[PDB]
Amino acid sequence: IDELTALGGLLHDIGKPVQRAGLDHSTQGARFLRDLAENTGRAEYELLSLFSEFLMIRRIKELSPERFGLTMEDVLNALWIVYEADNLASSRPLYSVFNPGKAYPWAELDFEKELPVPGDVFSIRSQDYRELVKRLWEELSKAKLRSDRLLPVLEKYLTFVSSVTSEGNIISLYDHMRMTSAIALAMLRAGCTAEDVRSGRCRKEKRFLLIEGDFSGIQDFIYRVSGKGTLKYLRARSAYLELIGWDVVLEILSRLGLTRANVVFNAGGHFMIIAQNTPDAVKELEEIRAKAVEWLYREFESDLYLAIEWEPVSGREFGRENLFAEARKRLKHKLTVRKLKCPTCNRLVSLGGNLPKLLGFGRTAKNDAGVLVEGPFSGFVPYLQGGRPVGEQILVKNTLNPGEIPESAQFVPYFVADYFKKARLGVLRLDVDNLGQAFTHGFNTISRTAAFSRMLSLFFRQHINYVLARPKLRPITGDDPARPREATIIYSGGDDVFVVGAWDDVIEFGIELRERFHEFTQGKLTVSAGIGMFPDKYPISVMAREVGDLEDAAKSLPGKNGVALFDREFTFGWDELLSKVIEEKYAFIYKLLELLPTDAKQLKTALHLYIYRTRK
Ligand SMILES: Nc1ncnc2c1ncn2[C@H]1C[C@H](O)[C@@H](COP(=O)(O)OP(=O)(O)OP(=O)(O)O)O1
Ligand SMILES: Nc1ncnc2c1ncn2[C@H]1C[C@H](O)[C@@H](COP(=O)(O)OP(=O)(O)OP(=O)(O)O)O1
Ligand SMILES: [Mg+2]
Repeated sequence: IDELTALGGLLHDIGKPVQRAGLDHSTQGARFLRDLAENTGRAEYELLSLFSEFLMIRRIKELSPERFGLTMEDVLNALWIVYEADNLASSRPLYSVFNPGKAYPWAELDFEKELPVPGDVFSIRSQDYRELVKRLWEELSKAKLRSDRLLPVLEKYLTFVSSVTSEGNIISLYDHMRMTSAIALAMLRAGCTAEDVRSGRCRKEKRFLLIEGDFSGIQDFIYRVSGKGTLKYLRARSAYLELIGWDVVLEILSRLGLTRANVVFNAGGHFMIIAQNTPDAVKELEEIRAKAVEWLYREFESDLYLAIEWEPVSGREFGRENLFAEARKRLKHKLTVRKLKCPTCNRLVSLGGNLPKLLGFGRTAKNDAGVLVEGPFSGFVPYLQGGRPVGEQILVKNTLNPGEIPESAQFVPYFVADYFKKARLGVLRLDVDNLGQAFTHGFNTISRTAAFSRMLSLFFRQHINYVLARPKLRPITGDDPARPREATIIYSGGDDVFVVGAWDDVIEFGIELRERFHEFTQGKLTVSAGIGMFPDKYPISVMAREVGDLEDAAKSLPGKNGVALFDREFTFGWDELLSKVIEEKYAFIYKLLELLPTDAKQLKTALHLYIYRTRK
């Protein structure tokens, strides 16, 4: 009955593409799960097809729910739980979060290295929905009937499919189904019966927890070593953090009996989970929140803290009736007051050169052989581009197919940008401006939040890799031979980016990337950046701190929309740098400096640029 509800909410809308291909959605999607049921040899799909189908009690009859382990009682419970989980989560396209008059063509979420590139209103033919169903069906046929494996098939085919073919629909059908699923699996963990649902009690009783966790002291976790620490360490030190993070999230999910579908987003080392508000959950988090802080202390004392708060909410606090934004307000407040009170250094060195051949990590007991690096509750075991995955959960890298992974192993797909090139260093720090304001008052429901939250991570977990290996702007470096950015990434996640490389590509790249960010957000968000330049061997910690000081400069600017490149206090706009510093003004220049306002600034730097393009 838990799984039934997991996949039930997951598959309730499955016939949208099936009706939108001409094979309602409740009548079509159901044949689909019956066809698939009588075409693979698992009737489970036959019983699940009923969630789409919704006479009732005699269609639950015709199928004999007890051939699994399911009382006709249990089955009606999940049919209503899921019904209203669909209502809580609240030949056309899926419009964009940012611009609601541009829209994309249904593309796949794992074909071509890309899946964006939308355009003015193009409304989708049946032929399109017919090759989609051609796939989905195959991957449905070959998948295990279990969330961890069913989620990424839906993620894969339905990301760029509209959950309701209303116009300006920002919510993809995959963010609908997950939320529907997230919410169902928790009602059920929160003991809603059909009696409660009908009475509208899963809609005013505060039956859910909105669990939220957010890391602090990351800057001082990731950046704190001196000479001892190559790019091989900084990357795996950054990787170990995601792993701490995953280890908290997967443990929360272990112990509250949930799915990855409940993970609204987990971006930046900041996470949101939807959960049953019960007292054995609250008393189960208290023990995660407490065990994991104890552990982050004993192993880093105060350098790294993870604050986890939770705020019980009602079903109508997923939507607006502005109630979601409020719950998040008290939870962000709650969250805020929750902070302010060498063998690892070496296990991470092995990792940073394994990193180029790594395909995942198995997640196991800390006392399990293979373990390279341990998190609060679990050990991790690098799954290598040679060997065989080895965990109860396997955090698989950059891809939504499990492939050569064992069954008894929750497939956990996780995206990370790692472009990396296999007289100074060029260091970028970039952070999307005021973004935690866009999330409260632009997205003020739980699905839009997940919707929006998922495109950002996409941009910083994937798209960013493509400006690195497919760069266009090059006014300093020059077009010449089509070559990628001479760079590595240390972190690209949340809304924060830290890239090292060739002094010049980095300057161009913060720009080109801000550029994409500009297009990809259609002007709707901004980024400020530090860029600094450094000799060779220097306290990474100090390259952090100084480039941080630059962005802090760029950030203390009014309107917050530029870069503070030159360590000097003379920042410019993304296209004030490009238009006037570079496209206009950029021994004689050497003496110019020794001699001694909007233009004097843009001249000041242009010369600094000119210089830097030539020394040696
Ligand atoms: N996994 C990672 N690997 C490498 N660098 C990271 C990683 N995650 C985050 N960062 C960076 C990007 C963010 O700007 C920064 C967040 O800083 P943090 O140490 O949390 O203090 P802060 O002053 O920015 O605010 P707060 O402590 O309240 O979150 O850490
Ligand atoms: N991929 C994502 N999904 C969901 N939320 C995200 C994502 N990335 C970032 N966030 C949210 C969570 C954080 O509270 C916030 C981080 O933004 P950050 O740049 O640190 O501060 P801010 O943008 O809110 O204001 P400012 O940058 O001006 O201090 O954005
Ligand atoms: Mg940030």
